[PDB]
Amino acid sequence: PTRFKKCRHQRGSTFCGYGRVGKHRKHESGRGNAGGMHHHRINFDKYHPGYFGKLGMDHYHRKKNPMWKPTINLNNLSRLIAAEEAAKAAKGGTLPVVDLQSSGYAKLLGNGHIQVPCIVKARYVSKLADKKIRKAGGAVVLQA
Amino acid sequence: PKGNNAIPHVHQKKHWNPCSSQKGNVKVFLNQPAQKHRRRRLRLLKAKKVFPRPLKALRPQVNCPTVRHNMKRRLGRGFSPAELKAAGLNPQYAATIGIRVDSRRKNKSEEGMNVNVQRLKTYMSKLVLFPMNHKKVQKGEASEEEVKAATQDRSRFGDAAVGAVVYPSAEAPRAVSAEEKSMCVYAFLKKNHSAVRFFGTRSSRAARKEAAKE
RNA sequence: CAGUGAGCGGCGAGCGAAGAGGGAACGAACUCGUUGCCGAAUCGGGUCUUACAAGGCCUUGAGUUGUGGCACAAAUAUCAUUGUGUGGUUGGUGCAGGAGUGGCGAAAUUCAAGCGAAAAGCAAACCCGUUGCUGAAUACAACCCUUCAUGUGAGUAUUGAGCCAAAGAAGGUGUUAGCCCAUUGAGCCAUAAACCUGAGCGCCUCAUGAACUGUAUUAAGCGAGUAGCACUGUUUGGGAAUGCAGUGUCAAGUUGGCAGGUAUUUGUCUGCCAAAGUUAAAUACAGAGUAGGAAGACCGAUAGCGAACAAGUAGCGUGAGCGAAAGUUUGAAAAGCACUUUGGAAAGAGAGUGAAAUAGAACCUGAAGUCGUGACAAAGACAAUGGAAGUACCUCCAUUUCAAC
RNA sequence: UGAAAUGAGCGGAGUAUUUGAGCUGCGCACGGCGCGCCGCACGCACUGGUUUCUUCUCCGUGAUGCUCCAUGUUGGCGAUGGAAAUGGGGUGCCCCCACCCGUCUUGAAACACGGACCAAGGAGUCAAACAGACGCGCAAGGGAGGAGAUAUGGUUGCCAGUACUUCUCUCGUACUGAAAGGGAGAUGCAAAAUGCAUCUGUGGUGUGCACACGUCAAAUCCGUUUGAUUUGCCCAACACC
RNA sequence: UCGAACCACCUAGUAGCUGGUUCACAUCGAAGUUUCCCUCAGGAUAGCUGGUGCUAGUAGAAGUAUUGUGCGGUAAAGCAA
RNA sequence: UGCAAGGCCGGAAAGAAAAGAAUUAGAGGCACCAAGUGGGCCUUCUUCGGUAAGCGGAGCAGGCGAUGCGGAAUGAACCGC
RNA sequence: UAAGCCCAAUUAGUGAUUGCCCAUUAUUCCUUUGGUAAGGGCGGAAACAAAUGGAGAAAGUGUAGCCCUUCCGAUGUAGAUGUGGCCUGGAGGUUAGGACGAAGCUUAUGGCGUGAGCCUAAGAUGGACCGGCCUCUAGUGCAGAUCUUGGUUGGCGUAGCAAAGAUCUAACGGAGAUAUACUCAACAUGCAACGUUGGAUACUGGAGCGGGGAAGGAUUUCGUGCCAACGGCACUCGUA
RNA sequence: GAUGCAUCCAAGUGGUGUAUAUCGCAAACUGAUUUCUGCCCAGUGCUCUGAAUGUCAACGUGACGAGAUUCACCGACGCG
RNA sequence: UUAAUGAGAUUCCCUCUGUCCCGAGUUACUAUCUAGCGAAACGACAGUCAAGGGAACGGACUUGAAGGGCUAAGCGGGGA
RNA sequence: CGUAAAAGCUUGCUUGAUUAACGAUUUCCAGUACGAAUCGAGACUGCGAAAGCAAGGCCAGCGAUCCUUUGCGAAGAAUA
RNA sequence: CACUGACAGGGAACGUGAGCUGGGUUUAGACCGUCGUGAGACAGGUUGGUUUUACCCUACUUAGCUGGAAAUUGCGAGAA
RNA sequence: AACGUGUCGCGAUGGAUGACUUGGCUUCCUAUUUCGUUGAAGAACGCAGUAAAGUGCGAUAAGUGGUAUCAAUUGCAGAAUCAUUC
Ligand SMILES: NC[C@@H]1O[C@H](O[C@H]2[C@@H](O)[C@H](O[C@@H]3[C@@H](O)[C@H](N)C[C@H](N)[C@H]3O[C@H]3O[C@H](CO)[C@@H](O)[C@H](O)[C@H]3N)O[C@@H]2CO)[C@H](N)[C@@H](O)[C@@H]1O
Ligand SMILES: [K+]
Ligand SMILES: [K+]
Ligand SMILES: [K+]
Ligand SMILES: [K+]
Ligand SMILES: [K+]
Ligand SMILES: [K+]
Ligand SMILES: [K+]
Ligand SMILES: [K+]
Ligand SMILES: [K+]
Ligand SMILES: [K+]
Ligand SMILES: [K+]
Ligand SMILES: [K+]
Ligand SMILES: [K+]
Ligand SMILES: [K+]
Ligand SMILES: [K+]
Ligand SMILES: [K+]
Ligand SMILES: [K+]
Ligand SMILES: [Mg+2]
Ligand SMILES: [Mg+2]
Ligand SMILES: [Mg+2]
Ligand SMILES: [Mg+2]
Ligand SMILES: [Mg+2]
Ligand SMILES: [Mg+2]
Ligand SMILES: [Mg+2]
Ligand SMILES: [Mg+2]
Ligand SMILES: [Mg+2]
Ligand SMILES: [Mg+2]
Ligand SMILES: [Mg+2]
Ligand SMILES: [Mg+2]
Ligand SMILES: [Mg+2]
Ligand SMILES: [Mg+2]
Ligand SMILES: [Mg+2]
Ligand SMILES: [Mg+2]
Ligand SMILES: [Mg+2]
Ligand SMILES: [Mg+2]
Ligand SMILES: [Mg+2]
Ligand SMILES: [Mg+2]
Ligand SMILES: [Mg+2]
Ligand SMILES: [Mg+2]
Ligand SMILES: [Mg+2]
Ligand SMILES: [Mg+2]
Ligand SMILES: [Mg+2]
Ligand SMILES: [Mg+2]
Ligand SMILES: [Mg+2]
Ligand SMILES: [Mg+2]
Ligand SMILES: [Mg+2]
Ligand SMILES: [Mg+2]
Ligand SMILES: [Mg+2]
Ligand SMILES: [Mg+2]
Ligand SMILES: [Mg+2]
Ligand SMILES: [Mg+2]
Ligand SMILES: [Mg+2]
Ligand SMILES: [Mg+2]
Ligand SMILES: [Mg+2]
Ligand SMILES: [Mg+2]
Ligand SMILES: [Mg+2]
Ligand SMILES: [Mg+2]
Ligand SMILES: [Mg+2]
Ligand SMILES: [Mg+2]
Ligand SMILES: [Mg+2]
Ligand SMILES: [Mg+2]
Ligand SMILES: [Mg+2]
Ligand SMILES: [Mg+2]
Ligand SMILES: [Mg+2]
Ligand SMILES: [Mg+2]
Ligand SMILES: [Mg+2]
Ligand SMILES: [Mg+2]
Ligand SMILES: [Mg+2]
Ligand SMILES: [Mg+2]
Ligand SMILES: [Mg+2]
Ligand SMILES: [Mg+2]
Ligand SMILES: [Mg+2]
Ligand SMILES: [Mg+2]
Ligand SMILES: [Mg+2]
Ligand SMILES: [Mg+2]
Ligand SMILES: [Mg+2]
Ligand SMILES: [Mg+2]
Ligand SMILES: [Mg+2]
Ligand SMILES: [Mg+2]
Ligand SMILES: [Mg+2]
Ligand SMILES: [Mg+2]
Ligand SMILES: [Mg+2]
Ligand SMILES: [Mg+2]
Ligand SMILES: [Mg+2]
Ligand SMILES: [Mg+2]
Ligand SMILES: [Mg+2]
Ligand SMILES: [Mg+2]
Ligand SMILES: [Mg+2]
Ligand SMILES: [Mg+2]
Ligand SMILES: [Mg+2]
Ligand SMILES: [Mg+2]
Ligand SMILES: [Mg+2]
Ligand SMILES: [Mg+2]
Ligand SMILES: [Mg+2]
Ligand SMILES: [Mg+2]
Ligand SMILES: [Mg+2]
Ligand SMILES: [Mg+2]
Ligand SMILES: [Mg+2]
Ligand SMILES: [Mg+2]
Ligand code: NA
Ligand code: NA
Ligand code: NA
Ligand code: NA
Ligand code: NA
Ligand code: NA
Ligand code: NA
Ligand code: NA
Ligand code: NA
Ligand code: NA
Ligand code: NA
Ligand code: NA
Ligand code: NA
Repeated sequence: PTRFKKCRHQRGSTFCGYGRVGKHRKHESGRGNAGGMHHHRINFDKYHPGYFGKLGMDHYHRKKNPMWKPTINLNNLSRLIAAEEAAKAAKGGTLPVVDLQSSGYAKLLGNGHIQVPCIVKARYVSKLADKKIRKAGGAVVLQA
Repeated sequence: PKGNNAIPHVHQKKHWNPCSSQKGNVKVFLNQPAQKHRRRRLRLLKAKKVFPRPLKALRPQVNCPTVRHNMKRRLGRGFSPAELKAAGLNPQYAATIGIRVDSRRKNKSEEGMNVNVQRLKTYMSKLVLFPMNHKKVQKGEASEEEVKAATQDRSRFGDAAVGAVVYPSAEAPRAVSAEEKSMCVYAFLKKNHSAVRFFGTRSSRAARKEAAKE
């Protein structure tokens, strides 16, 4: 709202907080990001290192759908299991089946301690995740 | 001063703003509620005009492409002639009874065709075909009682007769088998990935070794 | 998707898309050339049929340097023969209903109280109240006191009593109106054609589908100075070149061609089949029009369009062009000041109208600044103004007090 | 003007009380002489003694009042008047103060610039990207958007609103490498080129709110509460690994 | 109107430069210096300042002394070193 | 058994005596978001160039700028405050 | 015989160690305001009608601040921030006013607030709308930009209205006169300026203030009427 | 000496000097007459009916290679 | 170099004169006064000086010296 | 400035003027780069009988992005 | 050069341009020399080249009217 | 004295302010909605009893015809009918 702005407070202050000496001129520094290497170099270097230059190979016509690969860790697997299935899930017995790609995940990573053992249908899995889930009593089944 | 801020890339350097000297280049949505009401009003009017035919013609079920969406299902453009022939419908006649026909879509798997054939079979069983002459009914055409009893689908996707798109059922809970207990999933997956990834270099190395033998 | 861990860029400033996904729309598809089989079966022009008929008859007029028919993946002959049908988009002919358009069409007080002062109030949630109580306006009118005068426009206000509401809708009417007017609803009436309705319903005519059985089939082709390629130029995020243009050069189709975002020669794979054409909706209307509607947390006559008004006008410029100011807003009604008197006239002084004339005429309200006038305050020359303290005089200001207070 | 008069001052009670000054006892300090002798202005302890002079001495009222306001005497003026007072307003005059505003500038009263009067108008706005502070919702999840659906397939209008829906999209829960591609718990036992076992758990150490054991000091209206501190756990944080 | 006419439009062209910039009180309160810049009438950047706070309110306090322990080559003095 | 280092378990602590033997209007640290300024000028002492200058240029610190008031008759910088 | 210069005193060889005058400084008292503020009270103690002790007491950033006690700071350009801080147009709510007078306008109309401002009074002003409070919102506050538009204004009855020589007279016409309280014969109290006709004087001097045309203008031509405005004085005249 | 020189012009079977034809047309300089107009081609220009000449582009010709690519040769005004 | 020519630049001489010594008198039209008519420029506020300081050249300030008020015609010292 | 059985001179042997896992730090300073420095750790060496001493000539002698260009990723081994 | 008693030096915004004059200096035209490839340059020479406004306030010069000792009032009383 | 100054009351000049709003601006929607050689858009000249502009119209000229409406228009004037249509 306009009534909350400094302009209302500055009615009658003449210079409106811009000073008598410097004044509020049009473009005292140049427009946009001008002078990135001249007269603004310190600002660019200390706050945005890496801004200038080239790095790495080019990938023409990037398509993100082929590269789709969201990940979920072992300690987050309870988010994809219903509460009733998690309660009845015990090591060495009937276990819930988690379908990662229908849940929006492609790879099982395996950080932390798995809370509820389960069977996980995943496209990819890290070696540590596969080891830990089998030790905990679960299993990983590859899917596509 | 400037301080620690993000480097701006606002992309507003063209004559987009209407002013005294520029016609501008802008699009507003102030008519959005009115166009929504008009579109619904047109749909209701269209339903009345084509009564009792369903507002939306029957469409097949297809699998979304790409590895990101291959698990999803949605409606496609039209039924392929192969699906229509399997369902017992001539494609040119099918287009006259509210069935969309797409002669471009291939049928690369039995499961993809079978679901659409079942859709056509369900629609054909529910279809009530009005006679061209209610005095001399021909085979397949409906009786007078069914004609008066006819109602209009009007659903958004035109799927009242056949149902929504069918997704595979979730797997029921089960125990872990002995093979899943002892088998190294990562090693199997990594070996298969390495077979494709290093296919060219492995084949060249084998060929160079064979040339070394000879 | 995406201001993008794409890309383009003195890789600086900056620039910058595409596929997928959720959706809108969608009865969405068709025509030619070519190929094969037919070969004037075609088109104009006369003439007749209720008819410039998608019809018959005729016609060298056009046309064989090829009009037209049948089949080509939504496909699996055509071509008779008989029966069953269909076409309102074949042309005549004539019969309905509807929509649309226009016209017409609703309720209830001008109820009671009359005037400067009760056509006003009080009884402190609610109720008692359908009741009780009543008056600080014996008013005011300009220094005070007499005497004689003069003054209250129209009730959409107030109070009391009611009434209509499927209508409370917001405009008008002399003050603020559901009941004064108009309006606000069902509904009624009348229609060139076109539009919509068992592709509305008949007749003539003209076309035409499927099922009958007999009937001759597999063979061929599918767009060339075009696509590519070289140079140049331009364009693009498109980068050993995204699209295009000029010239040069110019294919393939018996290892066919194009696309698959790092150039080359290869070998696979995937999608598609360029160089002919038509096509409704979803979209635009960023200084347009025609016929109507809805409006607005917008502006309120130096604002809002330049223009609320005889405004693209008056006026200006040789011309291209430039381009204002200005609300007639007196009053409820012209009742727009008769008549007398002075004046050449304009007008003045009287008198009238009106609630108001200081509402008197492009007239509501009538500010600031400036000026005239009467009364008063004073004041040497310190330019004036200003500050702080008193005092002199004034004061239609405020407040307090007036009896042992 | 006594609406809580804390008074050496007010109210009661009694001729006493102990301050100092003089005069002096013992011891010790102190000073002069070279071992204990002399002196001692009068210092310290006995709160020594003498009271010769000089003093007054003791006791006493909580708020059952949370806050504000309200209580004399003598005259003058004021007895309802066009009155008397006090304050305000106006004009003039005295004595003393007092350079013209705005602006740029080290510096303006300036021989620096804009400055005859008045009216009306006249200048940090809207949009997008990001960030921080603060408010609100939800939370390992948050939220759309577009579009549908029907209350509304209704109504001049109110209704361009409100109500409802989304296997989607987006920002996050994971980060790294130019890329190909990989991808993070603890403890125990043990050292296997993916070691085994367990799953109620801050990876460790140092400093660190509250809380829990006690422990001292101050003050209590004796109920406690104001600090400090030992130990334990240490939250958030910070620093070494 | 001429060392580049006139008219309309792009055009509210851009200006580190000049001028302007509309109510009150209250709590605080500067800098003209550092570094980089075709930089020198301008900017970035530290410093100064305000606001928001966070943390266990004397914890890692000091434009000052004292003591201890280091550092120095100016004022003086010297040329008889 | 020495040395270097990181810890553990105990002990002792005028919490810092005495000798002139500190003082404090001493809540220490930690962030976050930003403004104006980046022309200065004057003075006591030090000080460079210049015959010198109300000249130019530095050091330490005060002051004006941004600030009136009381004084030096008058004066941005002097005295007092 | 300083009211000059140097030194030294504070009423003077007497008996003791503050002569006097001026600050926005110091001390102290009252009031305001803000704190890195410090504390206390907030479970209504009891009792109490009028005629004839009272009132309040809110668990609170900020208000007319819940009340009371206490301590400290208070200036300031550029600049920052805060304000139950002020003001304007419009919207959502709520509560009111107005024909017994709304808005607007006027003021030696006072009162309140440190202030922005608010409120009352009077109008011998006006004639139909409009106030307060909470929230929302914006084209929201002017003294000055050689600022924009409109109006006014001192200069000022001032500079001036001076090339082209020059007009005089009578009569008539015209409201434009010969226009008079008393006194008084007329002068000393109606001035000035006109159109026409007749006279007089002069000018243009045929390269003409002569008579006709083009360009340009377009009724200015002619007659009658008419003097408001216009012909920079005047008009009874006129291309008005 | 027209199959031209100068030159307009976005462009054409376009335009001007040119309805012309060296006693003409176009481009410079000097500035009546009189009397004269010296030396310098090194420089910078302009120009030449001078080379079996160095260098300069594209086009062409040949070659290595799977090919892109690359290499060799040829190559005019101009400059030397 | 140059006769003739020139609103071209220069020097001297004769003639001539108010150019001057050195000013005076006269005329028309103004100014001046009146009747009618009637502006602009400009305008912070204003308007007596001396010295002093001061942004180093004051109408405002310090200290002194002047200053009764209002007018007509001139005038060009100041109003940087 | 420092240095005397050297840091100077002579000479004998040498290539510590190489490499150096992004270790830390000084100077400039914003506590950023750049250039010069300091203290290391690892490899391979030189000299010396040995402790040791050297990754240049102590401290001045130098250079971003983009682009160009060069070096390194030897051979063979791995059923992945 | 001449006279004279003498022909002294200075200040007053290097007194004095709304007082004049405009010769010089300092625009645009043009010539010369030197300089420059050139456009052009030269405290070098040359020639030609618009000098605006007062009616305001003070100051000065003259010219008129007219109050006033509590320097307008007090009645506030002072005689050279 | 006079000019001049200040205040108050009343007038003049001057048209701000308020109230008013058949205008503008802006946002939506509806559709057998898109001119012209069958002479358009634009320009010119005319037309009323009275008529400059403007508006309407075109020598049939502030209009003819038809349908609906149902007693006017209006400054003045004129006008058969005072009305199922004529
Ligand atoms: N009286 C001194 C002046 O009064 C002026 O204001 C005065 C006027 O504006 C104002 O208006 C008055 C009014 O009061 C009085 N009661 C009625 C009078 N009609 C009004 O006067 C007004 O109307 C008349 C004509 O009717 C006009 O002539 C007059 O110019 C106009 N001001 O009365 C005010 C007097 O109090 C100015 N505010 C100011 O310059 C100054 O103080
Ligand atoms: K400055
Ligand atoms: K800063
Ligand atoms: K798929
Ligand atoms: K009404
Ligand atoms: K306080
Ligand atoms: K509060
Ligand atoms: K101002
Ligand atoms: K005037
Ligand atoms: K004539
Ligand atoms: K006139
Ligand atoms: K010659
Ligand atoms: K001649
Ligand atoms: K003075
Ligand atoms: K580049
Ligand atoms: K001069
Ligand atoms: K020239
Ligand atoms: K001349
Ligand atoms: Mg300020
Ligand atoms: Mg600011
Ligand atoms: Mg700035
Ligand atoms: Mg600056
Ligand atoms: Mg690279
Ligand atoms: Mg049918
Ligand atoms: Mg994103
Ligand atoms: Mg672009
Ligand atoms: Mg697409
Ligand atoms: Mg054909
Ligand atoms: Mg009645
Ligand atoms: Mg009176
Ligand atoms: Mg083809
Ligand atoms: Mg081609
Ligand atoms: Mg097309
Ligand atoms: Mg609406
Ligand atoms: Mg107006
Ligand atoms: Mg307008
Ligand atoms: Mg306008
Ligand atoms: Mg009136
Ligand atoms: Mg008097
Ligand atoms: Mg006074
Ligand atoms: Mg006593
Ligand atoms: Mg009292
Ligand atoms: Mg200066
Ligand atoms: Mg400054
Ligand atoms: Mg100033
Ligand atoms: Mg000066
Ligand atoms: Mg200045
Ligand atoms: Mg200036
Ligand atoms: Mg930031
Ligand atoms: Mg993250
Ligand atoms: Mg602008
Ligand atoms: Mg600059
Ligand atoms: Mg400024
Ligand atoms: Mg302060
Ligand atoms: Mg400046
Ligand atoms: Mg010395
Ligand atoms: Mg010495
Ligand atoms: Mg010596
Ligand atoms: Mg000690
Ligand atoms: Mg002083
Ligand atoms: Mg004495
Ligand atoms: Mg302050
Ligand atoms: Mg507004
Ligand atoms: Mg007044
Ligand atoms: Mg504004
Ligand atoms: Mg104003
Ligand atoms: Mg005159
Ligand atoms: Mg004259
Ligand atoms: Mg004359
Ligand atoms: Mg003249
Ligand atoms: Mg007479
Ligand atoms: Mg006369
Ligand atoms: Mg003559
Ligand atoms: Mg003539
Ligand atoms: Mg005439
Ligand atoms: Mg005249
Ligand atoms: Mg020549
Ligand atoms: Mg010659
Ligand atoms: Mg000449
Ligand atoms: Mg001036
Ligand atoms: Mg002076
Ligand atoms: Mg002055
Ligand atoms: Mg002067
Ligand atoms: Mg040695
Ligand atoms: Mg490092
Ligand atoms: Mg070196
Ligand atoms: Mg060196
Ligand atoms: Mg070195
Ligand atoms: Mg001098
Ligand atoms: Mg001079
Ligand atoms: Mg001059
Ligand atoms: Mg002068
Ligand atoms: Mg001259
Ligand atoms: Mg000259
Ligand atoms: Mg010169
Ligand atoms: Mg007197
Ligand atoms: Mg007297
Ligand atoms: Mg007309
Ligand atoms: Mg005709
Ligand atoms: Mg009729
Ligand atoms: Na800065
Ligand atoms: Na309704
Ligand atoms: Na006025
Ligand atoms: Na007056
Ligand atoms: Na001084
Ligand atoms: Na004070
Ligand atoms: Na205080
Ligand atoms: Na010649
Ligand atoms: Na030569
Ligand atoms: Na030559
Ligand atoms: Na001076
Ligand atoms: Na080493
Ligand atoms: Na380099």
